[PDB]
Amino acid sequence: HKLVQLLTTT
Amino acid sequence: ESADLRALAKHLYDSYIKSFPLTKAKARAILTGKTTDKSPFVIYDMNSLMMGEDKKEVAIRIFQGCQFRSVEAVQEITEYAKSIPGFVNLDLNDQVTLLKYGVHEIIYTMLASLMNKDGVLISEGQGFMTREFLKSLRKPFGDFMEPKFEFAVKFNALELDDSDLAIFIAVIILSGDRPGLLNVKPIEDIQDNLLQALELQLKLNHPESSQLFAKLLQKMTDLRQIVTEHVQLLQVIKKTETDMSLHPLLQEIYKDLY
Ligand SMILES: COc1ccc(Cc2ncc(CN3CCC(c4ccccc4OC)CC3)c3cc(OC)c(OC)cc23)cc1OC
Repeated sequence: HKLVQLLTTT
Repeated sequence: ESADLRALAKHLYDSYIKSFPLTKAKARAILTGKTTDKSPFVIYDMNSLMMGEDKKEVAIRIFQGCQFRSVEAVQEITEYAKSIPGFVNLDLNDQVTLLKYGVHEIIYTMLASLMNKDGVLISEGQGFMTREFLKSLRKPFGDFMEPKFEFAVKFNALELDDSDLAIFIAVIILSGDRPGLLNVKPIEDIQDNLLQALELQLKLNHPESSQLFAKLLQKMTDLRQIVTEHVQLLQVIKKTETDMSLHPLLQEIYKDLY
């Protein structure tokens, strides 16, 4: 969730 | 093919340099004096700590400091993971699961770079907190660091460098045996390649180091136990010390973890 945010930031 | 395995090794090293401001090379330089006048401030007791903090109870402020630094570490490690070839094409829930279950093993791997038998570099290399001071902290907080010293000392005796560490950490992240993984096979194919790359790196970089690859793989096992013990301590703190809590990013990681 915050992890998903970190994983998809470019 | 071995040229492809070397390209992979170098790409992982390049990505490690881009993801982690503090490398083992720089840490060891500080630890051994091979930089400049700016020798680290030593924290060995409570006066030291007050003096150092310049430039709740003590155990709890140290706990809260490590948790805050842990958040930044998760972020850097996530950035690194996204540079492992194939990783960002994995199902996103599987990416989350690999990070959730792997990030702590990587944290303790990299913390070892900052450690010797006598203490740990803190504040990005500007301070040095002694092993005996951390040990002096009241239970349960005094139990955090000591098994990591035990680990770091034996791990650092293998003399891995940043180039070796980059592949080591990728191998760990791409572990097909994490609970709740949806597609194990593409993870295992990536890991299989990483392992071949690691095997070749260790042979070329440490040609006379006896059974270094085997000893390394064994360390990946020992990290899981380090983490289990760490998480049990966090559980105790949650149950019995509840006057406080983790950062939301760490809460996510810890939710339903072991
Ligand atoms: C009393 O309470 C505790 C006592 C000990 C601990 C154990 C502990 N866990 C995590 C970090 C974060 N660190 C991981 C390595 C990371 C790192 C190092 C080098 C390179 C990359 C990198 O991260 C990406 C940088 C950030 C720590 C950093 C420390 O000094 C800086 C430290 O000094 C003793 C102890 C640390 C947790 C406690 O409570 C939770």
